[PDB]
Amino acid sequence: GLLKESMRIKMDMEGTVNGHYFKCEGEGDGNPFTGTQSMRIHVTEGAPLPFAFDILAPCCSRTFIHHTAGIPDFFKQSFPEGFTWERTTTYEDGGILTAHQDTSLEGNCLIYKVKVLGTNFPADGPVMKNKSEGWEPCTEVVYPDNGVLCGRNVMALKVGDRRLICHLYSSYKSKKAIRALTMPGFHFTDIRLQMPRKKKDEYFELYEASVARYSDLPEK
Amino acid sequence: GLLKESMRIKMDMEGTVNGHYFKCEGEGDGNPFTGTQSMRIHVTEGAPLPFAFDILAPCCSRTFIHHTAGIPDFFKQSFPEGFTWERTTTYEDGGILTAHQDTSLEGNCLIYKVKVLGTNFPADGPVMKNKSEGWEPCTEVVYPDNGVLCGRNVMALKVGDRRLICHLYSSYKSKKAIRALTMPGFHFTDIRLQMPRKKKDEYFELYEASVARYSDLPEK
Repeated sequence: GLLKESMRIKMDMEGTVNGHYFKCEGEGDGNPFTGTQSMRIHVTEGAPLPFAFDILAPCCSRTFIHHTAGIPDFFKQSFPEGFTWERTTTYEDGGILTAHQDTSLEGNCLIYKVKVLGTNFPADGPVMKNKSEGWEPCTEVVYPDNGVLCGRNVMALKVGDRRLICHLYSSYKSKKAIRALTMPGFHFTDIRLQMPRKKKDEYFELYEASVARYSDLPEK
Repeated sequence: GLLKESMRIKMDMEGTVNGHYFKCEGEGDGNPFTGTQSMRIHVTEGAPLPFAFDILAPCCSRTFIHHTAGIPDFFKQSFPEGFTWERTTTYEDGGILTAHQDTSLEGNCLIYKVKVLGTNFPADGPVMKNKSEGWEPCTEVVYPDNGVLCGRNVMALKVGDRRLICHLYSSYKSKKAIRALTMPGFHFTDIRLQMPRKKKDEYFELYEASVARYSDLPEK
């Protein structure tokens, strides 16, 4: 009963991408049980961003996943203690984006602290030339490994009619004692991450919906 | 028109995995419109296989995909000329499996010719020790690129309670004229590949169901 149908989100992000330093602050809200959320991000240092904020959008919220079919919820179970995650995203045109994140809960507010390091994005690519148009929907593969939740994802950055593919390797670690938590089995998480509004490469708005589920295909 | 509700399948596979040569013959049948199929495979040379046949199972059929939501069917459009596919699968414990396949149609029978080269599989791993228990269901990301259909997939080989992740990079190329074909947009393909029976590392039976679809998540 620690989580409410309306939760606040506060986020602080610090990072360097291809040598450009930046800091971001985010305020957001969402319904963790229907799995929907939104966030407003202001780049407070390093604006205007000289690269596509799309690559930072997936670093900006796992408590807001609608879990179906009785799949245990690693993230909601982790409270009040909270959790962390770490991720590396490899872009097929060379870029690498790694991030570490800490998620805590105070009252009605989820608190996110994010560190980001991105390297080797091609200077002529859509990320550094800031020519991307958001992400396709995606489906993460999620599975346990000795109390750590592992994630594997294929995402597609929209560049006109073309798609730049990247590969996400994630680990989610609970701060709760492993014995007080029931790990899920192998499953999938549909995610649709959208950026409805952006301004001056400094203000961004994100919306996300997520659903944890099993395969829709029947087992013969 | 050219495809029937019941199609037969003949498959010839030749390959070398970690230096072990093998030859396989397969006979199968399925419904291409409901997207279901089964196949009996006999290793006619190199039996018993000293490695898990699971890694060869995805090389053994894209005509049998149920396409929903009006998604154009690249593979069914490609006939009578047929199509090819190329794939490399990288396993997270080092193994690499490359394959090339030719799909043609004669009367009511689909004819597959498969070439396989696998390298760098760890001698102590579940593949070479033949300790795997089939595949989890998966969801391929499928998208167009100048008349070629590109696929990216994350698959999970079951080894007891642990999962060995591999990454599939696929290209599907039609033998039909580029102008004579309607390319699909970005979409997903759910696949469940199962091995109901196996015998002496020499006889294998596969069942597969496939569905092409869009994300179930509404776009806000």
